[PDB]
Amino acid sequence: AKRNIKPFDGEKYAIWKFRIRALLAEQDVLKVVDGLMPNEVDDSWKKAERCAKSTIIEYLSDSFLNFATSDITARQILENLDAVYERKSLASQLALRKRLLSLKLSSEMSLLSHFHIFDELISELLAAGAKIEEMDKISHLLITLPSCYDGIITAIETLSEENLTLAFVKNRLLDQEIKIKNDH
Amino acid sequence: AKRNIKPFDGEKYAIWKFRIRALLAEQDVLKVVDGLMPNEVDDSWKKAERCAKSTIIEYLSDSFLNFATSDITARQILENLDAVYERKSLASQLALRKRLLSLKLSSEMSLLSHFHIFDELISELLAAGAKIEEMDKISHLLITLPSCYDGIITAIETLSEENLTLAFVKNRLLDQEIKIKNDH
Amino acid sequence: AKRNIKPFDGEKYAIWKFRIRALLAEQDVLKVVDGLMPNEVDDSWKKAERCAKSTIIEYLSDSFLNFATSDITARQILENLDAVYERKSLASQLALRKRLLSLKLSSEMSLLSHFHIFDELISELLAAGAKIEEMDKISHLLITLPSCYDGIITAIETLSEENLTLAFVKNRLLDQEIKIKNDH
Amino acid sequence: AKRNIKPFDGEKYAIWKFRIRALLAEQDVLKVVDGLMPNEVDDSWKKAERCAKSTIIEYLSDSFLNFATSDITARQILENLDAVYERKSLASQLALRKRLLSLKLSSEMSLLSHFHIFDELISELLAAGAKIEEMDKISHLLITLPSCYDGIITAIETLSEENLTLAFVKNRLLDQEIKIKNDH
Amino acid sequence: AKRNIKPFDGEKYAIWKFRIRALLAEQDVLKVVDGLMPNEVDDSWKKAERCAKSTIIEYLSDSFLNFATSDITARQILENLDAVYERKSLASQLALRKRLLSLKLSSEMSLLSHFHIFDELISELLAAGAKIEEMDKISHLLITLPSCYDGIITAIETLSEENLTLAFVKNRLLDQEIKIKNDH
Amino acid sequence: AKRNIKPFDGEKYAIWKFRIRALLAEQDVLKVVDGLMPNEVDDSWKKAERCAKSTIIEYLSDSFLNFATSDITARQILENLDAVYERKSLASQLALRKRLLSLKLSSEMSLLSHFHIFDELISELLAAGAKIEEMDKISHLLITLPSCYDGIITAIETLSEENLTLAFVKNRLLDQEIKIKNDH
Amino acid sequence: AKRNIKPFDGEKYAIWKFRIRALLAEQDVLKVVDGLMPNEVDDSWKKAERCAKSTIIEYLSDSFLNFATSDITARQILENLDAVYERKSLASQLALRKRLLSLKLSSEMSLLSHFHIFDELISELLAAGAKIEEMDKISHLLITLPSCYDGIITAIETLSEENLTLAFVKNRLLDQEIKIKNDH
Amino acid sequence: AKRNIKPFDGEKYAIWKFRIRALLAEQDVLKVVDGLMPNEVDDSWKKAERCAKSTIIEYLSDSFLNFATSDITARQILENLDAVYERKSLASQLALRKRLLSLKLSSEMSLLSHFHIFDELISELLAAGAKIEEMDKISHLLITLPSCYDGIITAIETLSEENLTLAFVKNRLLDQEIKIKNDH
Amino acid sequence: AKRNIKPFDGEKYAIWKFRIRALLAEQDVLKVVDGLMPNEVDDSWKKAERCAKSTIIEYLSDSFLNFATSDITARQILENLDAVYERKSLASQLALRKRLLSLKLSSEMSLLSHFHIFDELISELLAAGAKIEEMDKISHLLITLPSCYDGIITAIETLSEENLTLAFVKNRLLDQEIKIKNDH
Repeated sequence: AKRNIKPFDGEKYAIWKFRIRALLAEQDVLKVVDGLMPNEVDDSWKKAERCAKSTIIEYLSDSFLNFATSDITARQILENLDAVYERKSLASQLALRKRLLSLKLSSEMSLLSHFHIFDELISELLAAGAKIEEMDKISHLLITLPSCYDGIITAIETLSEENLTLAFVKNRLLDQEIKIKNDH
Repeated sequence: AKRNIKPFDGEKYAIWKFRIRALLAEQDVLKVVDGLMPNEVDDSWKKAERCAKSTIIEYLSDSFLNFATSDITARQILENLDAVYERKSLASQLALRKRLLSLKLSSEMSLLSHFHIFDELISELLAAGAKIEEMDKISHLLITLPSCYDGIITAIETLSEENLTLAFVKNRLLDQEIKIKNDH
Repeated sequence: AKRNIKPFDGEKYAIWKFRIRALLAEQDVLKVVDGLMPNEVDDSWKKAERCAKSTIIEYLSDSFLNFATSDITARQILENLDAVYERKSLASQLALRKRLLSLKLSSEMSLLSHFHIFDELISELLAAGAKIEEMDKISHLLITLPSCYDGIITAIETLSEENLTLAFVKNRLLDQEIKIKNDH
Repeated sequence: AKRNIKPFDGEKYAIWKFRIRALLAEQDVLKVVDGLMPNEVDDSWKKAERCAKSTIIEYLSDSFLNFATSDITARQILENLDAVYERKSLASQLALRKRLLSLKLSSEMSLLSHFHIFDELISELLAAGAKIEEMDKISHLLITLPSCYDGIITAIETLSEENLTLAFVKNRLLDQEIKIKNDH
Repeated sequence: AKRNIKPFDGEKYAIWKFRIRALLAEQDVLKVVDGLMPNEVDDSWKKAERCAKSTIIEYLSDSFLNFATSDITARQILENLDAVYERKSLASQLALRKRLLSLKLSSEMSLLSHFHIFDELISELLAAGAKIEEMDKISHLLITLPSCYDGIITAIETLSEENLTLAFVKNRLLDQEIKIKNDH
Repeated sequence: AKRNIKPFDGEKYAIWKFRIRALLAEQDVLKVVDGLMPNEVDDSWKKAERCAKSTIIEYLSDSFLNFATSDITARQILENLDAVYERKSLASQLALRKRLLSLKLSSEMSLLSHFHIFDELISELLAAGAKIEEMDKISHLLITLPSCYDGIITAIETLSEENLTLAFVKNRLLDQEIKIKNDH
Repeated sequence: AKRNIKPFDGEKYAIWKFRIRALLAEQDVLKVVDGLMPNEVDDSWKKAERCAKSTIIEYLSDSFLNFATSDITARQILENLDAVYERKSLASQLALRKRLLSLKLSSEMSLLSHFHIFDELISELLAAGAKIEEMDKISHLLITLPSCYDGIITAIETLSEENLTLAFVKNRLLDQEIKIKNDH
Repeated sequence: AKRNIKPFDGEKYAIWKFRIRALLAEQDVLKVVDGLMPNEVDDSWKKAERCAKSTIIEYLSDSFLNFATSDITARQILENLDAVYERKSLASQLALRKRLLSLKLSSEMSLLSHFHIFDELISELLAAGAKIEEMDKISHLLITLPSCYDGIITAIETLSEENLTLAFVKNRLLDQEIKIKNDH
Repeated sequence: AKRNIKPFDGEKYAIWKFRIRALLAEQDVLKVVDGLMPNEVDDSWKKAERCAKSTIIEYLSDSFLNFATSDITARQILENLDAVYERKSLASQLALRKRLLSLKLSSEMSLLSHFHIFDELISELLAAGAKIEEMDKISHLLITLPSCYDGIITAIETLSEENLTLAFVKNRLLDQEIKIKNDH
């Protein structure tokens, strides 16, 4: 169907799963993976069962084709992929925290790009089962900033006391950014 | 309409066969390849045979169309392809096992390529008629790894208690590989 | 009576408040601070209030006597001190999260002192109302460990995340510490 | 009873007087100094008077008992001590203003001890009779700080007036100087 | 009551716990920690619990007050301190035994300091969960002394054993040190 | 009871006597020293006698115990100490006057210590039996000041001698002094 | 209550025992040590036993706290300390005698301190079960004197041995002392 | 009660005995030491004896406990101490008189210290079996002065020898000292 | 019949008298010397008088035979011998003990001679009336030994705690000094 779905090669599994779910819902097939099992099978509940399986097999890389083996239903294929990939794994959380602590701003990349990278990494870490509160997100973001971003954040903690949100600090940081570039 | 199935060109026959089988099952046609030959043949079987033959011919390379030039049903076409490119040879099995047990991971060559090599070898073993169980596959993969991974090998073989699978072990080895690369 | 209570010089307000409350409860005087103000006052209540206020003034450093110059009962003194200090500003919480995420094991310091520091860090972060799951504590404790702990970390990561408690992790880490000191 | 009150040595009269008053209130003796003279004096009143006199003499330095040599009540001793160390002398107020404005922080100096110096200057200046409010106090404290604090001082002076208290700004300066010594 | 108990700050937990238990026994409060939780909403029981908690907090250093910040029973605090400072780990016992077997003695350091070192090692080995009797204690001690003490170690070991105490051996060795001091 | 009273070592008898008298008054014992001996003695009077004698002996230096070795009451002990150390002597007070007329303020030493020296000198001169009026004290204070005070010394004498008290002139001298250091 | 008692650390057990006994008798507690065990125990006897045990534990050093680990009363602890430290043994008294023979008088130290030291030595020797006749004390005194006392020792040895008490020889030696110090 | 008494270390026994005697007099206990033994002894006598023994023991240094270890009343303890430390021997008196006859005034040392010196000299002479009245003390003082006092010594000798007192002659000598200091 | 009694020669008279009295009692004749003179003399009495006179004559030396030449009864002879030697001290025990304590082993002089000398010295000490116990004799013999015997000394005091006599310790010392003379 839609060719925008990159074949699943074991990376960014949540993105591939969301794309597959959206495409299945597009053809009125998503009900198979998350629905109610009828006590007896019907013709309507006979096509979507295998249509979803064929769709999943279509958008899978060659190595991962073993997840079906022509005997596992489409729901259970995704269930197995979930049990192997979207698992709350402590190793993934440690790796994500280690890489998060390594984020440093460089003059050769834009501030918005760094915001996007931070947001995606935070979302991935949240997917790893760990719980992060908004203030913890902000603190993780701030330690990445360089020394030039000193006065702005100090004013942030001193003045703001209740509007302390990731969106607000992002807005303040980006608004401050132009004053550095023209200053060099 | 599933264009992700690369037409067969004499290489990687198992994946092509699996994709073909999935597509055939999608269109309510695989029943004529797996099952029996009912004495009362009617339109339900004739149309299925015609659709299967058309799909096989379309998804085969022009040079490989010789396998279905004559009036041969899809079942015998698949039988011939199995007999020609999935030949059961015990000597081939022994040679494959000798080469697999001698496989080792080189420093300059990444874990993904080693995994692909192991996957193609195990696919050849299964094609050669050798019956290999998944824990045997896990053992074969772990014995061809350097000493730097010894710790995770011991941890997986002893501390892990759930039902081991190839993908899970591959994920853990990938995590160890990236951790080592950060270390080195 | 109890002479171990350091007079409040403006730091560790919770500790000083807890010690003062314990001392007042020892002489059965904490009832005035905590219990409701009786509609009719008697000699016992007046004596208890006088003794409580006297103890508060006695164990307060000279720079903070201003909190007691106003003719107010010990209840108002403690309430004012709570309003001034029993609150976590944005700066305090961000510094807490920074020092947690920037925590590292020094060479000379053993696991006992490091674990004590980590525990008090969590407690004072918990004192700010920041809910933290045991997984987050385990991850924070693992990231601050040096590179010589890699094997035990990898072993721990393979456990099921149903019995993973902080205490078991600390025990295994101390066991690894014994061997590391042996291997030096 | 309490031995925490250092004997009055001509310096920091306000703290000594406040602690003596608190101690007298502890033993229910402060009524002699503050309460009106009863028309009829009983055993209880004379006992309280002699106890107060003994307590004040005990916590007074030897050279300062010339005030008490005349057989007069402790109330008059406190009154005369107030008259001779708490006087409305304008020249003193001007000189202390001049020294307070010239209170630039030194590098080899701790902000807690700087706060103590400022607090003692303010207390003795109020003893000199010049009334200073909390706004004037915070302005005086902020003008003493070096230029490295300019960001937080600007931020806090942009804050609303109602929540501006000396303790609050002291906490903010402590929090920011934590970063200052961190950032070196 | 008893002042001799040094507040606990993470060193020699056994002595502190023993003295704390003795102090609780003085006030007849050991029933709270040692009883089979005879909870019968008794006011005497509540008073004993409060007194035990107050005494435990009293002789705890400010760093470790987090162990009793929560509203947990005195037995709860004691068992927490036990679990964190007396860990039944076999590797620690083995390392301690290896150190003991290679203790020996210095060339200038006097018998009292060696006795303190041996006592500390034995105490922490008992805290480690190793069952050791006084005969084993003496045997371990006697095998660390130089050749100048052979005459006394042989003499004491040929003794009829039965009722002999470690302190008696210490007294004999102190007398032997006094005697040998006059010559060397 | 009160341990602030320096043991009497033959120097500065008056303040030591005052402290002893105050301590006796606190325990309701001074009635022995000053109150008339009752015609009939009772247990309470004897207890007060013994307590006074013991207190006086306690707060005396060892060299001076001879004054109480004789079986005499506390009143007799104090009378003997008075007759020996506060005796009214002519040559003594002439020497005291000569020293006062030779008293000059040193540059390093501030008016507070100068005022204390003058006060104690005048007090012991009065004890010597030389009647001195307030204006005489004022003249002595004015004539013992350096040349930098000339403006204030000439100014103060112009005032009418009807309300010129020592406190007023001392306060004015301090107010002038704070200007004097300012011009240095 | 009395904090002058040095905690017992293995030196001079007799003073520690005497001080502990005196303190126990002071609080009306020594009856549990010397008085017979009552057939029935009341709350008073239990409280006295606990107080005695706690007091003994308080004045015991950390190294010797092992003497009271077991559930034993004050009597058992005291008798164990006696059996280990005041046992009447040959080695105990032999060292005492050897030091006594080495108690030579020093030039700077007068015979009062010498006699006191010798008296303490004899007392502790008697505590060691070495019954010493008064003449033996006298002889041990004389052998410790320098050549300047030859005349007096020759005089004393000629004296008849029926009423020769140590006090008489002490007085004669003191007279000889004063005569010698005259002749210098 | 009285805690200024330095524990007896073997020196200045007169002061220690006097202070102990005064303290016993405070508690109505001195009647045991000085009063005769009643034919029948009641509970009050037993309490007084016990308190006297306890007070004497507790103000004794550790080295001197042997003087009270035996079952001897406080009277026996004091008698033994007096015998061992104040012996009524003629040779002591003769040596003391020679020194006392040669006690001149050093120029650098004032009359107060010399009077003190003569005081303990005459006190120790009185301790021994010497009978000296006030007149011999006066004569000894007058022969122990330098040539500058010749006028006052001649004048004081001319006065009638019935109203002369030590205080009077000391006062005149002090006045003469005051006069002489002005002349040198 | 008892020829074990040394004839009296003017020394050790008390021993001779005691042995004579014991012998006379053994012969049922002591009633003559001790019992009262009967009013009428019987053949038994005169026979006893003759026997006692002859016995005493037998155990007198020739030089002292003059005491029995006169026609006097045995009672008169014994009374005269008492009047001449009943109370006289045998020798100066003081110098004897001083010699004993000053005894020291010399290298050339063999251990047998030292044992002999110590033996007779203890012999006069006992004979002159001084009471010495076995332990005291052992201590005296040990303290006069060099440092080369220390090992056997420790062995004796440790092992032989209940089996100690002069004979056994002397035997062990001889056994040890054999080897010691071998090791020189």
